[PDB]
Amino acid sequence: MKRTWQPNRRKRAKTHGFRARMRTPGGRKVLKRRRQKGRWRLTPAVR
Amino acid sequence: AVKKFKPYTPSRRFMTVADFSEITKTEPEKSLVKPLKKTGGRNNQGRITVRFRGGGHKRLYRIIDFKRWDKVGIPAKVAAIEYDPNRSARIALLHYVDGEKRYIIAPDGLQVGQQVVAGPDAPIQVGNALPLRFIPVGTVVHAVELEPKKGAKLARAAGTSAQIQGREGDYVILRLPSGELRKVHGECYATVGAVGNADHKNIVLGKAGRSRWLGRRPHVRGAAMNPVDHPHGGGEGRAPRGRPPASPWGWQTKGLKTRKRRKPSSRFIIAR
RNA sequence: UGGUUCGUGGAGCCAUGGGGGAAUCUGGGCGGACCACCGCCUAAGGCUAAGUACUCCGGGUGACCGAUAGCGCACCAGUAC
RNA sequence: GAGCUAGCCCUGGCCAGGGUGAAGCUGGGGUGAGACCCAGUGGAGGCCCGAACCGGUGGGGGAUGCAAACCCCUCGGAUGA
RNA sequence: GAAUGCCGGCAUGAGUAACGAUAAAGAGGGUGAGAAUCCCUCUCGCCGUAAGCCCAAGGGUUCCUACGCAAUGGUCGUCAGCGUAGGGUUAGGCGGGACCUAAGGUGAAGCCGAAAGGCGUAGCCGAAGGGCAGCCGGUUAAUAUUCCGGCCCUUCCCGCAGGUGCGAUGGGGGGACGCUCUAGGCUAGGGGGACCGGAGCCAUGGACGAGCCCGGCCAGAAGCGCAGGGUGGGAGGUAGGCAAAUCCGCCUCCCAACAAGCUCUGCGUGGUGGGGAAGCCCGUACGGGUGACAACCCCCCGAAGCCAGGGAGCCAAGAAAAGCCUCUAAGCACAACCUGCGGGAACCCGUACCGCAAACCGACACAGGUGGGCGGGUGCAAGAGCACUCAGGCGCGCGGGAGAACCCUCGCCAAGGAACUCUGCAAGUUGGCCCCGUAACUUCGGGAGAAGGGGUGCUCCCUGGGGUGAUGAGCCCCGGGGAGCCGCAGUGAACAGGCUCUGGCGACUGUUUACCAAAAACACAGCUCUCUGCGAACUCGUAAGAGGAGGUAUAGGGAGCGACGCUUGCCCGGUGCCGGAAGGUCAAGGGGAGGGGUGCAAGCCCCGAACCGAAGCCCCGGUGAACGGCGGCCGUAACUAUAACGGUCCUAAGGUAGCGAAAUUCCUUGUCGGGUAAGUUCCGACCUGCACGAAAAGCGUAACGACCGGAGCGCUGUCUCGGCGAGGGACCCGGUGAAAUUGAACUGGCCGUGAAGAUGCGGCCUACCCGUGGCAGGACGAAAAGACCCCGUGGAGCUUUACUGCAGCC
RNA sequence: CGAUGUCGGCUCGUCGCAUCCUGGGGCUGAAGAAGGUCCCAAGGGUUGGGCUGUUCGCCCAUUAAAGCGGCACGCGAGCUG
RNA sequence: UGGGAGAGGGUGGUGGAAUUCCCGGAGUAGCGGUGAAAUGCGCAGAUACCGGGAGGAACGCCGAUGGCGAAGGCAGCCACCUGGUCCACCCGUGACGCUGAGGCGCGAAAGCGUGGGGAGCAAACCGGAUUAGAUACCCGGGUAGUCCACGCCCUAAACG
Ligand SMILES: [Mg+2]
Ligand SMILES: [Mg+2]
Ligand SMILES: [Mg+2]
Ligand SMILES: [Mg+2]
Ligand SMILES: [Mg+2]
Ligand SMILES: [Mg+2]
Ligand SMILES: [Mg+2]
Ligand SMILES: [Mg+2]
Ligand SMILES: [Mg+2]
Ligand SMILES: [Mg+2]
Ligand SMILES: [Mg+2]
Ligand SMILES: [Mg+2]
Ligand SMILES: [Mg+2]
Ligand SMILES: [Mg+2]
Ligand SMILES: [Mg+2]
Ligand SMILES: [Mg+2]
Ligand SMILES: [Mg+2]
Ligand SMILES: [Mg+2]
Ligand SMILES: [Mg+2]
Ligand SMILES: [Mg+2]
Ligand SMILES: [Mg+2]
Ligand SMILES: [Mg+2]
Ligand SMILES: [Mg+2]
Ligand SMILES: [Mg+2]
Ligand SMILES: [Mg+2]
Ligand SMILES: [Mg+2]
Ligand SMILES: [Mg+2]
Ligand SMILES: [Mg+2]
Ligand SMILES: [Mg+2]
Ligand SMILES: [Mg+2]
Ligand SMILES: [Mg+2]
Ligand SMILES: [Mg+2]
Ligand SMILES: [Mg+2]
Ligand SMILES: [Mg+2]
Ligand SMILES: [Mg+2]
Ligand SMILES: [Mg+2]
Ligand SMILES: [Mg+2]
Ligand SMILES: [Mg+2]
Ligand SMILES: [Mg+2]
Ligand SMILES: [Mg+2]
Ligand SMILES: [Mg+2]
Ligand SMILES: [Mg+2]
Ligand SMILES: [Mg+2]
Ligand SMILES: [Mg+2]
Ligand SMILES: [Mg+2]
Ligand SMILES: [Mg+2]
Ligand SMILES: [Mg+2]
Ligand SMILES: [Mg+2]
Ligand SMILES: [Mg+2]
Ligand SMILES: [Mg+2]
Ligand SMILES: [Mg+2]
Ligand SMILES: [Mg+2]
Ligand SMILES: [Mg+2]
Ligand SMILES: [Mg+2]
Ligand SMILES: [Mg+2]
Ligand SMILES: [Mg+2]
Ligand SMILES: [Mg+2]
Ligand SMILES: [Mg+2]
Ligand SMILES: [Mg+2]
Ligand SMILES: [Mg+2]
Ligand SMILES: [Mg+2]
Ligand SMILES: [Mg+2]
Ligand SMILES: [Mg+2]
Ligand SMILES: [Mg+2]
Ligand SMILES: [Mg+2]
Ligand SMILES: [Mg+2]
Ligand SMILES: [Mg+2]
Ligand SMILES: [Mg+2]
Ligand SMILES: [Mg+2]
Ligand SMILES: [Mg+2]
Ligand SMILES: [Mg+2]
Ligand SMILES: [Mg+2]
Ligand SMILES: [Mg+2]
Ligand SMILES: [Mg+2]
Ligand SMILES: [Mg+2]
Ligand SMILES: [Mg+2]
Ligand SMILES: [Mg+2]
Ligand SMILES: [Mg+2]
Ligand SMILES: [Mg+2]
Ligand SMILES: [Mg+2]
Ligand SMILES: [Mg+2]
Ligand SMILES: [Mg+2]
Ligand SMILES: [Mg+2]
Ligand SMILES: [Mg+2]
Ligand SMILES: [Mg+2]
Ligand SMILES: [Mg+2]
Ligand SMILES: [Mg+2]
Ligand SMILES: [Mg+2]
Ligand SMILES: [Mg+2]
Ligand SMILES: [Mg+2]
Ligand SMILES: [Mg+2]
Ligand SMILES: [Mg+2]
Ligand SMILES: [Mg+2]
Ligand SMILES: [Mg+2]
Ligand SMILES: [Mg+2]
Ligand SMILES: [Mg+2]
Ligand SMILES: [Mg+2]
Ligand SMILES: [Mg+2]
Ligand SMILES: [Mg+2]
Ligand SMILES: [Mg+2]
Ligand SMILES: [Mg+2]
Ligand SMILES: [Mg+2]
Ligand SMILES: [Mg+2]
Ligand SMILES: [Mg+2]
Ligand SMILES: [Mg+2]
Ligand SMILES: [Mg+2]
Ligand SMILES: [Mg+2]
Ligand SMILES: [Mg+2]
Ligand SMILES: [Mg+2]
Ligand SMILES: [Mg+2]
Ligand SMILES: [Mg+2]
Ligand SMILES: [Mg+2]
Ligand SMILES: [Mg+2]
Ligand SMILES: [Mg+2]
Ligand SMILES: [Mg+2]
Ligand SMILES: [Mg+2]
Ligand SMILES: [Mg+2]
Ligand SMILES: [Mg+2]
Ligand SMILES: [Mg+2]
Ligand SMILES: [Mg+2]
Ligand SMILES: [Mg+2]
Ligand SMILES: [Mg+2]
Ligand SMILES: [Mg+2]
Ligand SMILES: [Mg+2]
Ligand SMILES: [Mg+2]
Ligand SMILES: [Mg+2]
Ligand SMILES: [Mg+2]
Ligand SMILES: [Mg+2]
Ligand SMILES: [Mg+2]
Ligand SMILES: [Mg+2]
Ligand SMILES: [Mg+2]
Ligand SMILES: [Mg+2]
Ligand SMILES: [Mg+2]
Ligand SMILES: [Mg+2]
Ligand SMILES: [Mg+2]
Ligand SMILES: [Mg+2]
Ligand SMILES: [Mg+2]
Ligand SMILES: [Mg+2]
Ligand SMILES: [Mg+2]
Ligand SMILES: [Mg+2]
Ligand SMILES: [Mg+2]
Ligand SMILES: [Mg+2]
Ligand SMILES: [Mg+2]
Ligand SMILES: [Mg+2]
Ligand SMILES: [Mg+2]
Ligand SMILES: [Mg+2]
Ligand SMILES: [Mg+2]
Ligand SMILES: [Mg+2]
Ligand SMILES: [Mg+2]
Ligand SMILES: [Mg+2]
Ligand SMILES: [Mg+2]
Ligand SMILES: [Mg+2]
Ligand SMILES: [Mg+2]
Ligand SMILES: [Mg+2]
Ligand SMILES: [Mg+2]
Ligand SMILES: [Mg+2]
Ligand SMILES: [Mg+2]
Ligand SMILES: [Mg+2]
Ligand SMILES: [Mg+2]
Ligand SMILES: [Mg+2]
Ligand SMILES: [Mg+2]
Ligand SMILES: [Mg+2]
Ligand SMILES: [Mg+2]
Ligand SMILES: [Mg+2]
Ligand SMILES: [Mg+2]
Ligand SMILES: [Mg+2]
Ligand SMILES: [Mg+2]
Ligand SMILES: [Mg+2]
Ligand SMILES: [Mg+2]
Ligand SMILES: [Mg+2]
Ligand SMILES: [Mg+2]
Ligand SMILES: [Mg+2]
Ligand SMILES: [Mg+2]
Ligand SMILES: [Mg+2]
Ligand SMILES: [Mg+2]
Ligand SMILES: [Mg+2]
Ligand SMILES: [Mg+2]
Ligand SMILES: [Mg+2]
Ligand SMILES: [Mg+2]
Ligand SMILES: [Mg+2]
Ligand SMILES: [Mg+2]
Ligand SMILES: [Mg+2]
Ligand SMILES: [Mg+2]
Ligand SMILES: [Mg+2]
Ligand SMILES: [Mg+2]
Ligand SMILES: [Mg+2]
Ligand SMILES: [Mg+2]
Ligand SMILES: [Mg+2]
Ligand SMILES: [Mg+2]
Ligand SMILES: [Mg+2]
Ligand SMILES: [Mg+2]
Ligand SMILES: [Mg+2]
Ligand SMILES: [Mg+2]
Ligand SMILES: [Mg+2]
Ligand SMILES: [Mg+2]
Ligand SMILES: [Mg+2]
Ligand SMILES: [Mg+2]
Ligand SMILES: [Mg+2]
Ligand SMILES: [Mg+2]
Ligand SMILES: [Mg+2]
Ligand SMILES: [Mg+2]
Ligand SMILES: [Mg+2]
Ligand SMILES: [Mg+2]
Ligand SMILES: [Mg+2]
Ligand SMILES: [Mg+2]
Ligand SMILES: [Mg+2]
Ligand SMILES: [Mg+2]
Ligand SMILES: [Mg+2]
Ligand SMILES: [Mg+2]
Ligand SMILES: [Mg+2]
Repeated sequence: MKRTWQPNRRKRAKTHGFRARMRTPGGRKVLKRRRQKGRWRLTPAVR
Repeated sequence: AVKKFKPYTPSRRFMTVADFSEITKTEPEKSLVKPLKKTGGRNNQGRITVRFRGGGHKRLYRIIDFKRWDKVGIPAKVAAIEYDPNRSARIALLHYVDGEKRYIIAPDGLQVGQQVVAGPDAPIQVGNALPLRFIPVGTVVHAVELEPKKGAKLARAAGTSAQIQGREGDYVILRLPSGELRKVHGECYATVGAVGNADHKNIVLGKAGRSRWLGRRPHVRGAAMNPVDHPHGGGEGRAPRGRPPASPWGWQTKGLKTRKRRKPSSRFIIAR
């Protein structure tokens, strides 16, 4: 039956992506934590 | 004049629609329509604030003149009477002799072809708008401003009518359609006639869905709820009200007044 | 109302949100309600190193560990997944 | 976190083929005028039978399964909430 | 050495279950070290509104080719969607952007918020919506509406030629719109053909024949033709479209009433361009040559597609903005714009491949899930249904045997038909179309496919209607009558209701517990109560703001009941709510009688009684479709019996109508009657209502119901009572190969014993060692630190006249 | 209580006897036939239905009889539910 | 043809007295009510008086043994629409007439459906008296109804 992950490159970039991290003051602290962690991808890779 | 139905489905046993006999024009004036935002009850936060709305037929909004001191002295020929979906009344299309076209809402007993005019010096005759200080006392009247130049607030629904019962000084005394008696300022315009489509309140919708076409969604009783959802909720078995009967938000709904008590309007209000 | 050891207590001192509302040295605050005496300071403008805290980084040392230990990673790890 | 799910807003799409035959028209009958009654036309409906589509009634299978909700027979709606 | 301990490693089950749809396989020949599994040929089966093509999302090299087989592939592998390497994706016209706007998002002005931030007109962003210029073939191993060939277009920019007051992000028109049903004419698509073109073939009894088989097209400017859509033309007057207008709008006379005229599409024809089967011959895996100088004609069916903004009807009354046209404003009128021609200019991204699936979402080459378009033919009345089958694609990536029990999915059955059982659960009967015929009841619609019947194929003859063609032949759609033929059987296969009587609940269609409940629960039209005069009440928010609503008492919110019919009685003492400018009490505040502490005193600082002090509560009334409530004991009537009647206690009042052993009845299988041979259920009654009862409604009610109960008819493997048969497993062999569980094990019965249910203790009995197919009594068998019970001064959810606070309101 | 699945039905039995029938016997208020009561005796047998979830029970029609109990109120890694 | 009377009917409009309620002033210790009392209303300022406002229903005197209509029935006034009827002139048609099974229409009051309206009265209902008891008569409250529009019902001591 219809499972949970039904992917969409529009929705993935507009929700999790970098320009929508940096609206929100919570979301800037996301990238701050991932930089301080040292992640190789601060945002989810869409194409 | 209300048109009924043979019972050839179960819903068509009781369903009544209106006659649409006064309607002369089936399609609205292009320069006077603009789209209704359907809202769904949902405010600018996205939250429901009025429950059980949505799903309606799509509507274009008809721009109504509720002012009519805009165009004092300039008479207008009644060109069409139309259906407005956004209101219980019909609407009347006016061709002014300018060639400004406006909608007004339709009184009882307008004809197409006839002439109306606003004015302090207009004839006291159906469709004309005067100040309230110039209409003779005892006329029924509609489209009534509450405070002057703020536009028509009072007696707008289908069939409704207010009656002038006096003057007192600057102020005149209206029997409102609630039966409230109220002092309204004399320079507030008002438009004589009762409102037509007075057979609106005999429409029996017939089935569930005709509520839904108007965007009235299903209404859920609080007795069918659970006690997080509603005061009336819960109870193994059916439940009497258990408590004084109550809104979802806690306050009583058999008797409790909530006219705000220190309101400055209440010095203008005689009875209720 | 908050701060101070001070939780209304005999409750001062310091900062205050609301109301009333002075004076310029014979003027004002304070010394734990208050008053007198005796004393101590001069509010309602601001600036000021050093002595103090920390360790992303460099260095030295260890009755610290030695690949299930030591950082999560000694190894292209915040990776694969 | 509303890419599952619930509700709403904007913009598009889909519903094979059959039945029944409301109103209203036209002719006729009727009357002072009517209501009304026959045909014929008409094509209404949260109407009927039934695929796509949406479901999930009863039974059987499955039970470390094809499947962390499935499969077969059967069944409900299918121009509308 | 133990913590159902952590990490790792390896064992047991065990060569056990399984190898992922029962759509199906067999042989011959090649390669190869090795073939059931790779390639080729023949035969067979499966899909064929797909299991076949084309888009979009998602995926991201999986595409093609060459060399390979360690691992991936549920076996094998020479193969591959795998490893290595190389190649492959070409656009002014397709999709998206240098165009526009929708919900929404953002947001200069401005509003708000301790900070972070929250709103917000214009503007900007925002697309499967609007706008816009490309059709047909050919090449590659792999791309093409992208390259090539033919034909045809759109923007710009610069020139000349001819016309005109040109001219804006500004005004106006337009764009521009619903649902259902439709007319006319086309096209797509398909059927037939003696006509046309074809390699060929007479087979096995007959046929050289209007024989059999294949194919008889596609695109195409201008110009015609045929359908069809949009549109009035002048003259004045004008204060409205926030400046101005000749435009638009509104008046007033004149010619049309039409598409006559203008344009604008669609469809035929069209210069010319291209394609071209079956069969045969081959050398690849895939394609080529010939057949061909190919023919490329005529009828019929015909769309849901086109003309498109068509027409009619209906209520629930059906986006915006730009492109486009028109109108003026500054500016300009050596400009600028329009039409024609020529020359020049035309960017950025995607394009391979899978795409109902082995490449997307499900950890897997997973029987699940995934939006749009084409989806042929014949028959069954129609259809996207069902059966077979064109093109095309498959035989589902373990096989070979055997022919036990047992399981799954099928088929049949003597005699009996529900005796089975909680229950006809399941399975069977019925089944499509045509024609007779059809009851109570009813809201007059229904009930109705009621029920129950008859027909159903084929041949010949006669015969009536339409559509296309000329009224005619043919071709197609419909019928009627008569005479016959065959079989057990004529919707001869597949798809296709079992029916009736009766009660309960809910009026009805609908909705829900994704993943054990589809119901009598929710919702529903409809009824009532109550609030709300608009900066409304209510809701979200600290606020700003927003919904309500761009609504205005025929409207909006809240509560209950829940179509409809007949009805909704009594109690206002307590609680709620509503109305009372009196009175009791009531905080801050006012007020200071009087008293206190200090001073040598002026003073400074304290308490502090009368009295004035709101809401609220007390108090006075009202209020039931507000919360709720609606009795007990005695006696009495010409036979018992019973009580119409009376006496009495208490209450605020003491259950009215109507129902009643009920979804309510403990006693209870109450007691009568009906059904049955027999009826704790069912139906109809009585009332002794433990403990119905009027909007948490009362009593009924046609129709409706995958709801719940009773009964009968038809029919049957449900049963008496089983039997046989088929296939997929089970069993044997070859290939791959798990699992939970496991203290170790050399693991028998009885009678006792033991922590009270012993393979292990005692006595006796029995018993060589080891497997395989089976059955489940035991190992207090597995799985889950029992979910029922209790405990813990454990936790959450919910309630209230528990306590204490807070938002809110006064 | 780091789990001993609870009623009733089906299937399958097996055991006890304090025996329902059948067999042997004593007493009888045993004339005969049929009975009553007690003793011996388990080898075998111990029906099909209506009602109800029922066990039990009540009826229908038979029978030689329509027996009572145990085996975790036998029996759910056997089934139903 | 020319006149006459009439509450004959339908529609629209309008005038005054009185009852009730609300507001303002003044004003006291009681008002209603009955056979008599009581319930009830009233120092929270009632009844009795004056002034203003709203609302509904019925129209005193004229007015009666009167008029009109087929019956039911019809009463302030104004206008519109309309039926019936009577007299006079004797002008026209020329027997065109009477009754009337069915049918059709009208049809007080009460009652019913939808909406409106509701001042007074008033079934049911609630109190207070009478009585042995009162589900009645009397008294104080009070809902349908009585009123309007539309659609039903179709009755009677519809009686001369
Ligand atoms: Mg518009
Ligand atoms: Mg917003
Ligand atoms: Mg937001
Ligand atoms: Mg509801
Ligand atoms: Mg509930
Ligand atoms: Mg919640
Ligand atoms: Mg609550
Ligand atoms: Mg409750
Ligand atoms: Mg209950
Ligand atoms: Mg403190
Ligand atoms: Mg403090
Ligand atoms: Mg303390
Ligand atoms: Mg302190
Ligand atoms: Mg201060
Ligand atoms: Mg201050
Ligand atoms: Mg101080
Ligand atoms: Mg000090
Ligand atoms: Mg001090
Ligand atoms: Mg001191
Ligand atoms: Mg000091
Ligand atoms: Mg200073
Ligand atoms: Mg360092
Ligand atoms: Mg060491
Ligand atoms: Mg480590
Ligand atoms: Mg090591
Ligand atoms: Mg580590
Ligand atoms: Mg969603
Ligand atoms: Mg259809
Ligand atoms: Mg008809
Ligand atoms: Mg139809
Ligand atoms: Mg339907
Ligand atoms: Mg159906
Ligand atoms: Mg489709
Ligand atoms: Mg779905
Ligand atoms: Mg569902
Ligand atoms: Mg199912
Ligand atoms: Mg199941
Ligand atoms: Mg179905
Ligand atoms: Mg059905
Ligand atoms: Mg130990
Ligand atoms: Mg260990
Ligand atoms: Mg381990
Ligand atoms: Mg092993
Ligand atoms: Mg083996
Ligand atoms: Mg084994
Ligand atoms: Mg085995
Ligand atoms: Mg096996
Ligand atoms: Mg060889
Ligand atoms: Mg797309
Ligand atoms: Mg893509
Ligand atoms: Mg993938
Ligand atoms: Mg790769
Ligand atoms: Mg190769
Ligand atoms: Mg391999
Ligand atoms: Mg290698
Ligand atoms: Mg392999
Ligand atoms: Mg696999
Ligand atoms: Mg090889
Ligand atoms: Mg490949
Ligand atoms: Mg490869
Ligand atoms: Mg550019
Ligand atoms: Mg550019
Ligand atoms: Mg743009
Ligand atoms: Mg834009
Ligand atoms: Mg914002
Ligand atoms: Mg800021
Ligand atoms: Mg906005
Ligand atoms: Mg677009
Ligand atoms: Mg588009
Ligand atoms: Mg394009
Ligand atoms: Mg092509
Ligand atoms: Mg390709
Ligand atoms: Mg080209
Ligand atoms: Mg111009
Ligand atoms: Mg425009
Ligand atoms: Mg415009
Ligand atoms: Mg054709
Ligand atoms: Mg030929
Ligand atoms: Mg031969
Ligand atoms: Mg052909
Ligand atoms: Mg063609
Ligand atoms: Mg052509
Ligand atoms: Mg004109
Ligand atoms: Mg102007
Ligand atoms: Mg015409
Ligand atoms: Mg042409
Ligand atoms: Mg060829
Ligand atoms: Mg060929
Ligand atoms: Mg149209
Ligand atoms: Mg714009
Ligand atoms: Mg491409
Ligand atoms: Mg491609
Ligand atoms: Mg598809
Ligand atoms: Mg997959
Ligand atoms: Mg899965
Ligand atoms: Mg995969
Ligand atoms: Mg596979
Ligand atoms: Mg799959
Ligand atoms: Mg399926
Ligand atoms: Mg699908
Ligand atoms: Mg087709
Ligand atoms: Mg077909
Ligand atoms: Mg046939
Ligand atoms: Mg056919
Ligand atoms: Mg058919
Ligand atoms: Mg189709
Ligand atoms: Mg099919
Ligand atoms: Mg084939
Ligand atoms: Mg397989
Ligand atoms: Mg046979
Ligand atoms: Mg049989
Ligand atoms: Mg037989
Ligand atoms: Mg039989
Ligand atoms: Mg039985
Ligand atoms: Mg039985
Ligand atoms: Mg039954
Ligand atoms: Mg069944
Ligand atoms: Mg049959
Ligand atoms: Mg029935
Ligand atoms: Mg019928
Ligand atoms: Mg039949
Ligand atoms: Mg035959
Ligand atoms: Mg034709
Ligand atoms: Mg013809
Ligand atoms: Mg026959
Ligand atoms: Mg069938
Ligand atoms: Mg019952
Ligand atoms: Mg229902
Ligand atoms: Mg009912
Ligand atoms: Mg239905
Ligand atoms: Mg249903
Ligand atoms: Mg469920
Ligand atoms: Mg679940
Ligand atoms: Mg279910
Ligand atoms: Mg009702
Ligand atoms: Mg109503
Ligand atoms: Mg708030
Ligand atoms: Mg607002
Ligand atoms: Mg608004
Ligand atoms: Mg309301
Ligand atoms: Mg409401
Ligand atoms: Mg209810
Ligand atoms: Mg009910
Ligand atoms: Mg009825
Ligand atoms: Mg009641
Ligand atoms: Mg009460
Ligand atoms: Mg009360
Ligand atoms: Mg009271
Ligand atoms: Mg009060
Ligand atoms: Mg005080
Ligand atoms: Mg004081
Ligand atoms: Mg004081
Ligand atoms: Mg007070
Ligand atoms: Mg007696
Ligand atoms: Mg008594
Ligand atoms: Mg009573
Ligand atoms: Mg009974
Ligand atoms: Mg009997
Ligand atoms: Mg009997
Ligand atoms: Mg009985
Ligand atoms: Mg009964
Ligand atoms: Mg009873
Ligand atoms: Mg009871
Ligand atoms: Mg009840
Ligand atoms: Mg009750
Ligand atoms: Mg009630
Ligand atoms: Mg009932
Ligand atoms: Mg019923
Ligand atoms: Mg029924
Ligand atoms: Mg059987
Ligand atoms: Mg068998
Ligand atoms: Mg077999
Ligand atoms: Mg093997
Ligand atoms: Mg033992
Ligand atoms: Mg032993
Ligand atoms: Mg031992
Ligand atoms: Mg064994
Ligand atoms: Mg065992
Ligand atoms: Mg087994
Ligand atoms: Mg066991
Ligand atoms: Mg266990
Ligand atoms: Mg435990
Ligand atoms: Mg539980
Ligand atoms: Mg405790
Ligand atoms: Mg606790
Ligand atoms: Mg507060
Ligand atoms: Mg236990
Ligand atoms: Mg254990
Ligand atoms: Mg014995
Ligand atoms: Mg014996
Ligand atoms: Mg004997
Ligand atoms: Mg004897
Ligand atoms: Mg004897
Ligand atoms: Mg029976
Ligand atoms: Mg039974
Ligand atoms: Mg028992
Ligand atoms: Mg036994
Ligand atoms: Mg026991
Ligand atoms: Mg047991
Ligand atoms: Mg059991
Ligand atoms: Mg069950
Ligand atoms: Mg159960
Ligand atoms: Mg004469
Ligand atoms: Mg004669
Ligand atoms: Mg009457
Ligand atoms: Mg009456
Ligand atoms: Mg009435
Ligand atoms: Mg009275
Ligand atoms: Mg009275
Ligand atoms: Mg009389």
